[PDB]
Amino acid sequence: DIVMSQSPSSLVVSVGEKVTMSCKSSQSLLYSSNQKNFLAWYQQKPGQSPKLLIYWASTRESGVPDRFTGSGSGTDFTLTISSVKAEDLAVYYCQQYFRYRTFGGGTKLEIKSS
Amino acid sequence: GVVEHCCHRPCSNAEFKKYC
Amino acid sequence: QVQLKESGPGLVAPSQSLSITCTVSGFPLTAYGVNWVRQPPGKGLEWLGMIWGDGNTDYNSALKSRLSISKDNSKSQVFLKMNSLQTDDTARYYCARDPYGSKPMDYWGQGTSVTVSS
Amino acid sequence: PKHRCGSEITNSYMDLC
Amino acid sequence: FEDYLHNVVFVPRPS
Amino acid sequence: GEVCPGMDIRNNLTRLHELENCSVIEGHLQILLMFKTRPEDFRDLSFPKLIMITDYLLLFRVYGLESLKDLFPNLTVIRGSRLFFNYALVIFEMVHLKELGLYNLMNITRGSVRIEKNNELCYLATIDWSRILDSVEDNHIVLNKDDNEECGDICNCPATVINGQFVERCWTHSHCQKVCPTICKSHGCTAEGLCCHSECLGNCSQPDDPTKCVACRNFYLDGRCVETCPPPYYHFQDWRCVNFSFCQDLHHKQYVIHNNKCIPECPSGYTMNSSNLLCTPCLGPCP
Ligand SMILES: *[C@@H]1O[C@H](CO)[C@@H](O[C@@H]2O[C@H](CO)[C@@H](O[C@@H]3O[C@H](CO)[C@@H](O)[C@H](O[C@H]4O[C@H](CO)[C@@H](O)[C@H](O)[C@@H]4O)[C@@H]3O)[C@H](O)[C@H]2NC(C)=O)[C@H](O)[C@H]1NC(C)=O
Ligand SMILES: *[C@@H]1O[C@H](CO[C@@H]2O[C@@H](C)[C@@H](O)[C@@H](O)[C@@H]2O)[C@@H](O[C@@H]2O[C@H](CO)[C@@H](O[C@@H]3O[C@H](CO)[C@@H](O)[C@H](O)[C@@H]3O)[C@H](O)[C@H]2NC(C)=O)[C@H](O)[C@H]1NC(C)=O
Ligand SMILES: *[C@@H]1O[C@H](CO)[C@@H](O)[C@H](O)[C@H]1NC(C)=O
Ligand SMILES: *[C@@H]1O[C@H](CO)[C@@H](O)[C@H](O)[C@H]1NC(C)=O
Ligand SMILES: *[C@@H]1O[C@H](CO)[C@@H](O)[C@H](O)[C@H]1NC(C)=O
Repeated sequence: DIVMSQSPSSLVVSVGEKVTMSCKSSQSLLYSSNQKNFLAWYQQKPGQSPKLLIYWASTRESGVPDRFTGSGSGTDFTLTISSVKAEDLAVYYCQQYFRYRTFGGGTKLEIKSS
Repeated sequence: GVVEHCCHRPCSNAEFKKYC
Repeated sequence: QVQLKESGPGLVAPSQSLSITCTVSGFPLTAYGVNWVRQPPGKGLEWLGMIWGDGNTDYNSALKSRLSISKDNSKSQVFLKMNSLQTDDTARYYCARDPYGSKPMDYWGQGTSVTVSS
Repeated sequence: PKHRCGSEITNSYMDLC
Repeated sequence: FEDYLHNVVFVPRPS
Repeated sequence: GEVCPGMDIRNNLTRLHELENCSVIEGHLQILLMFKTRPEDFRDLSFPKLIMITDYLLLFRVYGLESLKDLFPNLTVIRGSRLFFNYALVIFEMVHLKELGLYNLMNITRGSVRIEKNNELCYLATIDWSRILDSVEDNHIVLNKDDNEECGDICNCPATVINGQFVERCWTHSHCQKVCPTICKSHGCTAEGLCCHSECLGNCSQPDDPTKCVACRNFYLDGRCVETCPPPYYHFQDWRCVNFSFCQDLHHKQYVIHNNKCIPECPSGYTMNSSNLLCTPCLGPCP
């Protein structure tokens, strides 16, 4: 039974800054047959359904900006936002799909304003 | 092989019929 | 034109059953899997289960006893039934397509809200 | 005994077999 | 090549 | 359709009717040694369901057969998983054969082409194998009627360069060589030019749909082309996905499981676990 865990729970940040969030897995998600990790990242903006940003640890979904970069292999994975835009205010989940599916706790990305 | 026994070396009719 | 729609009762009494139907269109259910994911109010996503193209079903280890997933390929519908509901089961229930050989959950329905109270 | 090589083998299969 | 073809074609079992 | 194992059809033509309900030949196909057949036996004979061949294709001394456009009209991909001496297609001493006519053959994934000593065979220089094979230097098409430079090759058809001539490419007198746009790669295109899905291979019935592929670029599962067989499935014959129940029936009279694949025997260094068909590291030397 695979268990995911993300960190940090929430984080505030200003526009145009770099943000990195983690996603630790209890079991290695590397597939020996094709050398790819069965991990995906999901973005859920307020009032919307989850959106597939990055699958296979690093491969971006068609129509995803290059600011989102997925790194990591095995059990430690990280999602990085190059330049945080105002529209990136959302909750980010990581989901493994090696055997069954398990979502993480999710990192709440809030944007500073005044 | 077939050419080993019937091309390089002599090969009778009954000896050749073993292949088919 | 890949679309998925949920249709739930919205209000279920405690210790009753929940029946939701995912009406899909734009892809064959014989070749794509459909997951069931719920989301409690203000909490994270929780995978309930999925059903493969051949019909095999996988369930959450914690909620395998109460969950039941079936489908009708001719009608392009996927059904979800949960037994012995509780107040903490109040959540919005999604259904998402799963191209298991290539990509994970891509197209998600807008989900249906289900409140468990009296 | 007899020597059969190349196309002569294919003809030998066609006749005997 | 032609010698290789005959050695693998005229086997007792066809397949 | 249905998937059938390797074939070796010879002598009689009644054995050839074993491909009537066959779309994918999981293996090789050898049609050879038919000396008393006539063209009258091939005019009404057709196998349109056949699409893909995993290994190679062999035609040798099939008398009366004048063209393959009616025998295999929908043959698209020859994967060449196992080759016939580095050849995925061998047309050797196919007399009476006037043309190839495989106007649907779009991609030979592995191996080369050997066409030798086939008299009466034209429509060879009008074929750009570089659009079908990646290694055309290893080809060997000699000693045919097309070698005499005096063939009645007549084809709208696309024109490419082989050596130093701008010749139109066509399989028969009424079948061009289908050449897809550069953006489609090997995925195949439709008649209008729309590229198939990135998982297709050769041709498809609808573009941008992995469930409408004629052949799969990687693996086939549940009627859809996938890039890899996900758990709990296994890669079988390096072209399709199977479950543990399938790989278990084949073992009971002897396949095994290793690296998420259903293979016939464990590799050197591993021995089979008798319980779950899984290859395990041996203790010291293995028997
Ligand atoms: C015809 O269709 C194919 C399918 O898309 C198309 O793509 C090319 O296919 C060849 C054949 O597989 C690819 O070559 C491979 O490249 C990998 C990576 O470099 C190698 O590792 C492979 O060799 C190993 O694997 C084989 C299969 O497991 C083994 O049999 C072999 O012994 C080695 O162990 C193999 O060489 C090639 O990379 C792709 N190209 C692309 C861009 O995908 C091909 O281009 C099409 N040809 C046409 C249209 O003419
Ligand atoms: C493990 O896999 C076997 C084999 O499945 C076959 O091979 C695969 C590679 C795919 O191509 C499958 O599409 C293909 O069937 C499964 O056995 C098969 O199960 C299906 C449905 O469970 C059976 O289909 C039924 O056929 C009857 C007629 O006999 C119809 O009336 C039904 O409506 C239904 O279509 C199929 O006959 C059966 N085949 C064999 C040889 O057993 C097996 O179910 C699977 N195991 C699990 C746990 O999923
Ligand atoms: C060929 O088929 C005929 C029936 O059409 C049969 O009588 C004969 O024995 C067969 N011969 C071979 C060699 O298969
Ligand atoms: C092919 O399918 C048809 C369907 O009617 C059947 O009658 C025939 O016996 C089948 N032949 C083989 C060789 O399976
Ligand atoms: C490709 O597939 C289409 C759709 O099935 C079919 O009409 C066509 O004949 C096939 N072959 C070619 C060369 O387009």
